Amino acid sequence: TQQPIVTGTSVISMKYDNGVIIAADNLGSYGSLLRFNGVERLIPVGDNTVVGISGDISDMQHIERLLKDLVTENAYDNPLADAEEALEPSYIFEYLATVMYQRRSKMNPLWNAIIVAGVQSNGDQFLRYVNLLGVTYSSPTLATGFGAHMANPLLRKVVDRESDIPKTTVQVAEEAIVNAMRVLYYRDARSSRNFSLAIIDKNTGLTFKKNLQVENMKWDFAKDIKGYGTQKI
Amino acid sequence: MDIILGIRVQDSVILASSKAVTRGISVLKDSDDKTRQLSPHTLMSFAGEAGDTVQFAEYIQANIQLYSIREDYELSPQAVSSFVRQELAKSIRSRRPYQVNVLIGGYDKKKNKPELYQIDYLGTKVELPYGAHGYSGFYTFSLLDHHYRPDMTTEEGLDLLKLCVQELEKRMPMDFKGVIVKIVDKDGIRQVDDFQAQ
Amino acid sequence: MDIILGIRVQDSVILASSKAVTRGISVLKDSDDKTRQLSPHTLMSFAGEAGDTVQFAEYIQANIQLYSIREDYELSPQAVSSFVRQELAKSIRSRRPYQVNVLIGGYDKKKNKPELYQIDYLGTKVELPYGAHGYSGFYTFSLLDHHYRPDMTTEEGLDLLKLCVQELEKRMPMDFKGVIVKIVDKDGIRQVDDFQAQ
Amino acid sequence: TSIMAVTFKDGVILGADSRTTTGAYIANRVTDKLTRVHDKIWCCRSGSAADTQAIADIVQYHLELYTSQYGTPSTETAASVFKELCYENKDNLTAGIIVAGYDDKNKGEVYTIPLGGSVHKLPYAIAGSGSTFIYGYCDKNFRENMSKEETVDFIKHSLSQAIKWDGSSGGVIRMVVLTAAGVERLIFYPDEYEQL
Amino acid sequence: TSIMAVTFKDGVILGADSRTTTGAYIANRVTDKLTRVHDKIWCCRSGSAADTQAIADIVQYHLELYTSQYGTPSTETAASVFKELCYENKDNLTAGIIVAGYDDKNKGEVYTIPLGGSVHKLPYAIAGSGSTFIYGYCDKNFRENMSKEETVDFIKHSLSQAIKWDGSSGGVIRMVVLTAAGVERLIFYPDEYEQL
Amino acid sequence: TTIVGVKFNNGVVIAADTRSTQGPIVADKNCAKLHRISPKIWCAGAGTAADTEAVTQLIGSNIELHSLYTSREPRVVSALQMLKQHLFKYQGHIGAYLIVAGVDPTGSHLFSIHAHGSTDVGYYLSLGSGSLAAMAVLESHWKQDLTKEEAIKLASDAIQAGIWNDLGSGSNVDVCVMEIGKDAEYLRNYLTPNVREEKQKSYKFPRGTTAVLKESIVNICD
Amino acid sequence: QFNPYGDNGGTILGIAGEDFAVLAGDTRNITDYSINSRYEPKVFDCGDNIVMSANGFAADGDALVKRFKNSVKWYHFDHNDKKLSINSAARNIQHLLYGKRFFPYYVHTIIAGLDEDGKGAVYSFDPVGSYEREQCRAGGAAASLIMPFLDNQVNFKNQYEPGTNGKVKKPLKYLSVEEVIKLVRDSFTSATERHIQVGDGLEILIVTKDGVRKEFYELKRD
Amino acid sequence: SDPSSINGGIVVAMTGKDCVAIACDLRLGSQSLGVSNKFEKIFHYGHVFLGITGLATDVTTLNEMFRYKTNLYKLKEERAIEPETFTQLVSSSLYERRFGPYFVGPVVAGINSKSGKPFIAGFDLIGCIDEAKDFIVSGTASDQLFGMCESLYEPNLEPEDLFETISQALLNAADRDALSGWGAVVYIIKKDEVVKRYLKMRQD
Amino acid sequence: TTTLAFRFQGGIIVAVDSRATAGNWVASQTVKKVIEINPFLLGTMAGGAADCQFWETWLGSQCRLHELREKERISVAAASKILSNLVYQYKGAGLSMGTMICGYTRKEGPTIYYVDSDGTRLKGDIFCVGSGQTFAYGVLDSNYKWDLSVEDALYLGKRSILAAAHRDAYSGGSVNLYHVTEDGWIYHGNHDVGELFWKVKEEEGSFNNVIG
Ligand SMILES: *C(=O)[C@]1([C@@H](O)[C@@H]2C=CCCC2)NC(=O)[C@@H]2CCO[C@@]21C
Ligand SMILES: *C(=O)[C@]1([C@@H](O)[C@@H]2C=CCCC2)NC(=O)[C@@H]2CCO[C@@]21C
Ligand SMILES: *C(=O)[C@]1([C@@H](O)[C@@H]2C=CCCC2)NC(=O)[C@@H]2CCO[C@@]21C
Ligand SMILES: *C(=O)[C@]1([C@@H](O)[C@@H]2C=CCCC2)NC(=O)[C@@H]2CCO[C@@]21C
Repeated sequence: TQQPIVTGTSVISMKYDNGVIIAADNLGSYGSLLRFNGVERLIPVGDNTVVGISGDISDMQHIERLLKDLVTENAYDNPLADAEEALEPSYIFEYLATVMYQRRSKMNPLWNAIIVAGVQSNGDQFLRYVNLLGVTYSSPTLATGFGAHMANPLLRKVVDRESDIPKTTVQVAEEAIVNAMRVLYYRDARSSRNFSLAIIDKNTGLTFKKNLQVENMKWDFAKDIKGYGTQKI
Repeated sequence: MDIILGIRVQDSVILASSKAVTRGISVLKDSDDKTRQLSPHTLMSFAGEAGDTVQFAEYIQANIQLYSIREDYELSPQAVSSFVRQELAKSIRSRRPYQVNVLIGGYDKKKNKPELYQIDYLGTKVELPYGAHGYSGFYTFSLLDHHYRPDMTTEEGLDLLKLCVQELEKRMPMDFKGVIVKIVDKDGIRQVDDFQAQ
Repeated sequence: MDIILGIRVQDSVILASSKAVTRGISVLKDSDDKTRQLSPHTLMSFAGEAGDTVQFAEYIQANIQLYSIREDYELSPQAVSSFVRQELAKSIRSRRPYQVNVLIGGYDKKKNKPELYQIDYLGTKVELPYGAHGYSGFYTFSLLDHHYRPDMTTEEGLDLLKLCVQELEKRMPMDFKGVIVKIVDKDGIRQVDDFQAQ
Repeated sequence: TSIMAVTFKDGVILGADSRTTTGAYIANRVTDKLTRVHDKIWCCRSGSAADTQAIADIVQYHLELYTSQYGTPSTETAASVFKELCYENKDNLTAGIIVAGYDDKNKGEVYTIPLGGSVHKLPYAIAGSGSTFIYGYCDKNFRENMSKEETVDFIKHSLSQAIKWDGSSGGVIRMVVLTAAGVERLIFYPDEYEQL
Repeated sequence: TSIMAVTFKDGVILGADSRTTTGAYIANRVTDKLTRVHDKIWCCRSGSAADTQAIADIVQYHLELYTSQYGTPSTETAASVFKELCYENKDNLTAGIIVAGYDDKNKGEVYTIPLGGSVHKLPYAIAGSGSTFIYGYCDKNFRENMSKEETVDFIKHSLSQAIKWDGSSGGVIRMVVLTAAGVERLIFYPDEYEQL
Repeated sequence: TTIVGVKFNNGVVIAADTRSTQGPIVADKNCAKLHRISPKIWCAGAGTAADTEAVTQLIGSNIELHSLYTSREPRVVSALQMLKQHLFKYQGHIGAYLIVAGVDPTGSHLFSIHAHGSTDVGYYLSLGSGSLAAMAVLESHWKQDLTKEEAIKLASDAIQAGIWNDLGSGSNVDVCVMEIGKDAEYLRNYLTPNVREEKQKSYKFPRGTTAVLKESIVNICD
Repeated sequence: QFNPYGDNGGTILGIAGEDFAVLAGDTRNITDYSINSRYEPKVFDCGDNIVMSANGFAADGDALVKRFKNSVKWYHFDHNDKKLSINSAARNIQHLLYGKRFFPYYVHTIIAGLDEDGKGAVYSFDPVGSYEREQCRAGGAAASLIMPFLDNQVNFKNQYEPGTNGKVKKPLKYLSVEEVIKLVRDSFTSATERHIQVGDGLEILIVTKDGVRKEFYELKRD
Repeated sequence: SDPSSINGGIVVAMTGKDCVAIACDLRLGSQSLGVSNKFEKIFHYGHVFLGITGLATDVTTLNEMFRYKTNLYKLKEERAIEPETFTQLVSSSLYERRFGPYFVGPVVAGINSKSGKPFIAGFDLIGCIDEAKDFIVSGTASDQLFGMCESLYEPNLEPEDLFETISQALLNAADRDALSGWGAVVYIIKKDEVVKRYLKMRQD
Repeated sequence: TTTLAFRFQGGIIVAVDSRATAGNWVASQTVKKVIEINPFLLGTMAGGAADCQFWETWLGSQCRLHELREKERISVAAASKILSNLVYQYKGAGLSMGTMICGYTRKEGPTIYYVDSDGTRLKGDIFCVGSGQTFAYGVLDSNYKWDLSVEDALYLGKRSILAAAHRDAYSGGSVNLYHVTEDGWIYHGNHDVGELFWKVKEEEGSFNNVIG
């Protein structure tokens, strides 16, 4: 049993007609101190999988090392490592899920919330969540921490049920997701304005966008607000 | 806790109460009478917290006697019990509540019927053919549920109690030093000085 | 706790032990024998934690019987008690200690003298003319301190115990359902089947 | 929360972030922590929003009645009323307050009332969770008798840093200028102070 | 405690206060928080003196054996050994460590290992109780590729501020310069940095 | 609970969901969280129902008496001052969280009060367990200079976010529009997107199914 | 401190017919007041004509099901592909659960199938292995809302013959799969109305001598 | 510990066609110990009926209080109190004890003597009014009651039918509650008459 | 829960209720509280269902193993001590069980052993375990006779559980009867307390306080 120290906030994601999108800001908080700003919390694995991690950063870095090893190990005595026997997103996930549950069962968890996004070899979209308790679930949209409360409601307005997936384009989806990141910067006190976004499309492959920024914010109306009730100036 | 038992038969109410008073490691007295006569036809038994128990009983006694003098009349059993319930229901929400449970057995001279009332320290009141407080009910209620009859004679009530006391003296961990039994009927309240072997 | 008493008279050791076994709200048994014969001339009484009590007694019994067979000899009372003290003194610092107190009464055939040993669960051992465990000593030691004499006959010991049991049945809050008495002397261990009214 | 008051050549300026939180949630991102207790006597509020509001509302009431009887109150007197309320009720309040006022005889003045209810008159003062991060910066960059533009700049930079490091601070930077000329309201948005 | 490491044009510099406390008592006013784990790989220690010493002693041992077999270790490798010890034993340690080394190929490098055992490579890093007060100052005054004199100046000013506000920091300012030219020890006394 | 307030060019609109819960059990599937303080000053409540309700009526009662005494229309800032000083005095023990809006001689207003007594002002606001779903929508669609119809839509959409995404919210949407020149219009069940489907069977029992021991007539006439 | 447990909500129901058996469960997975998924299957086909569900703490429920399925696999490996009779699966699960008697799988598990005589069968388990064969059993969040209903409509409890003066109990004629599905659906739509953790969807698995079939119905999403 | 789980008991009210019904069990226990099988939890003042679950002493005290208050009301108003009004009297009386409440779960049932309209309402321990059109439940078996009602209930049932429905709801919910049962009583109410029936049920 | 077992001329009578509760919630009214170790041994279950069910079924396996090894029927003393000693190994772990091990062997005759998770092992003639025990003891103590007939003995047990089912909120459902003879135990049905109460009331005249 431990307690997180340096932490990463929300991880939001959703699936569209041809793939899945996933994003996370670049902050590593230390309590109320927004200590580290160049933290990448999106871990690509191969070219069909991206693992988004929130929670304790030291554990994230540990999950990172585990993922690199999975790749190395899979290559060993595997003439099809970059073909029929390459790592599928579901393999990556089942592995992590397994570890998360073993660690909670030993009363020494990896203090994180994880979203594994990607495209299976047969084109299927893959989006599943696993956390420090070893709990797992899937939904057309998935978010961790704060984004669970504020992002999911927005993203679900685009893809409310399975049948909405084929009707959602990369444009619409990336837009929903970019807007959600802005909303989170508005109401989540542990968020950063900079973030990374990644798309895994069954046709265009993996697109990893770094150094994005929340833009087009509304703050002007702030000037019209004074006092807290009766004050006039 | 102490033993507080009550049984309402055809023409009277019988109350049995343990005689022991234990303070920690020792039994200080084995002849304690845990009862107070509220009026010629109303008797109240009680069990609970050390000092509160008697202070409450005597306080109630005082008030009923005062009412009897003022009105030159004896309040019905039902009336005396409602008064007592209210006193406890007040106490339950006061600074330091009275931790006392009581059984009120009386003979209603106007209705010509005996009545048994059970009221715990919270002011919970119920009228029953027989009742008890504490653990006592746990050992005796199955015996009373079995042998009880509305037309029982006072003699049959005493035999049924004796049976209850024997069960208590067999399965209950504590030595309550026997009980003192009192009968309340149309002619008042009398004590059965012979139960040590009836 | 239960009643564990022991008295060493002129030519024997007498052990008295309550017969009640209470589990919470009920007395499950009133004929329990809280003793184990360790060897023909050595008896051990015990009281303490629910399961530990018998498990310990039987464990000790087994070891003494094994020693008796291996050596075709009977260890002296003093020897059996030092063995038992050590077993408890080990237990006191283990993961889950035996919460058992014992009295060991034996007749040393070599010395031709009775011996009474008191050992609590910590492994505290002392040899005495009479002793007890729990609260029992509190009510009885003043009676024993008064009437005890080194040259008492077994009959005088039984009379002194009876006096102790009566004091216990008067001032002690719990009903221990009487005691089972056993005598240990040059001829072995026998039970006084008649103490329910001796 | 990040709040500060700075005296300068022509008077004094108040500044603050516009964030109120309930845990990690931002309950209000456009809060106005700069409260008026008199025409030229304002305060900066940190700590409990409920406590500081109740305190301020009462000080304003007290100063209104004071004015009705003895004329305009000195900044020192306003700070004294705040102090009275904070010290005497220290057990039930969580209020860090900075009082700032402009007098014609005294010019600008700043009194800081920290948690225990003590009073401290200073050339400038900072407070709130975000302040801890700008102690060094402010101590190195503050100068007495700065111009209005320099002072606005000092506050803008100081607070943007406090907002940068403190998750408990954010939104816009509000300022209130108190000089003989009157009362001026200033606001600065994210896109401006973040890249300073 | 106040400690920092800053990379610059010719390498990197380490700095720290010289105070160790046990409550409000100063147990040591001339402590040396700049510890050598290799010829050109040093660390800054904060948190538990006992834990950081034990950690450092072990890293030095590990790097000595590494050198015996594979030659000089990279600064990254030293930071990795520290990390291993801090992460794997996070439940029993209270160690904030900054690793700083000079490589000929990599020049100066700085890795900060905060409480949980995570690693962060940065242009410069600050840590310890006193650091909180200089976050704003440092963020505003740090520049990449500064000269040795400028860097010594940055550290000297930053720390003097940290020492100023933090009762848990004090004494003298120690510095260690790591460049291709070698290893230089610098010390600055109260009478100098206090009036900066 | 999900309650929101949204100002529009010539007034203010407040709305709320209709779910009432005791732990995980839905006690009232159509409670009313919109209360009136005065004809043109309405409240949306969240937190302890008995408290939001009791506090709205107490200040409402006093606001009426104040109105009658001053011969003037009640002002929102007055209900706000009376509410906050009452809540403050009780140190948060009166679990009332309200969004108070309304129009009066000085214009149209929108505020929020928390149990501890702090108040806030804004163009759009929301409180309750649905707070975050609603706010997400508001931060995404609000804009200055909304028309009455846009404000209603925005507010109504914000509650839907809560109804669907928050377990603490559900059932219907209640709205109340307060426009500067007209009467306030209370729209009870403005939206009812959760009608129960027809049961699969009827559970009407054949008469005589229940065993009866004794029967009698109860006397009601004195 | 770290709490190794959580509650994912959900409700499941198992009813044994004369020659069939059903095991249903909503498809909503929650955490506090948030919905994690509106569709996350909770009732599984484990081979050998056995359906199972471990409701409560999902991580535990998943591990258990996964562990049992693997048990069926080895049963075949070690006993010449013999079929695992539901009574045997039951005893097996008891041991799986009791193995963690001192760090339990926080779940209420139920399995359904046909016994060795082709009769419908349901077994419900305790978090620590206690088990019993039953007629019907609801488990989870709305269990308390559904069981009373089932006692009345499935075992005709408290229902007597009209006119017999409650002297003749309503005969226990047994239901068909179609009638049972109706009770199941009504049971959930009712539970959906009063419990905030029940909704989104209902998935039913039906077991007969011909195997396992699945049916799906939507539930309110608020 | 929980004042609301000491004595046990339940109450349920339902609206029908020009009628209302209110029912309750008759148990009064002290934790595991059954003490009385005749503790009725329904009372009436004029044509207004009030059921009360919770701590028995408070159930008794509240009844005595409302009798007292409805008596003075009749003397001053010169008419019997109505369901809607009584409901407000109950609410304000409970809230008056906001920080030292009575541990009860009241339920009001009756028909407005002037409008003929049926009326039922529930309250939490501090007076919050729950005014449902269908049914209202209270007591240690309230979860079970919600389940029974939600399924068994349908609008505009005739008196004879509502009786069957409310009785089955009460009965089967009580049988899943350790602290409820030991007898039951159902009140069928109409503008002109009110019938009270005792039900036959398990006694365990 | 209410469970009892008593010895008499015709062997042993074993009667239990069948209610399962978790708080005030009645989980079941049809639970088995008697484990058939084997054709000659019965075990009663009070306390933790899983604990009793598990270890008593395990006891069955140990008894079987004994009889295979010693080609002789296991004694009640020995079977009870296997359970007793197992349980004692777990003392302090949190096992929760109050149990009666009942059998009729040629060597011992009718034998009842009370075994709980505290490690207590007691041989006796009459035992009642459970939150309803005191009620059953009242009925049993005043009507018990060693010379009771198998018919009357069975009824006494059934009646004693009934008394408890009535007063104890945590007891009820139905009554399960068993008669233990040296040739094995014989099941004597499941009696729903509901119906049993009214029947007994009328025929016996007891439970006068309840209106029927
Ligand atoms: C700042 O101190 C802060 C504000 O919410 C508060 C709001 C209005 C005026 C006083 C200042 N107080 C708090 O409790 C939060 C959390 C950290 O600091 C806040 C942002
Ligand atoms: C600094 O972190 C500090 C030092 O005592 C310590 C000493 C030597 C090397 C590591 C740093 N740690 C402490 O616990 C005290 C109190 C506050 O900070 C210290 C001064
Ligand atoms: C909402 O805040 C909510 C409502 O029950 C309540 C009802 C009427 C007026 C105030 C709001 N309050 C609660 O305590 C429950 C639980 C979560 O939120 C509720 C649904
Ligand atoms: C009785 O002991 C009881 C039973 O639920 C339980 C069920 C099956 C076999 C063992 C006995 N145990 C309990 O924990 C509950 C609560 C009180 O007693 C129960 C009814």
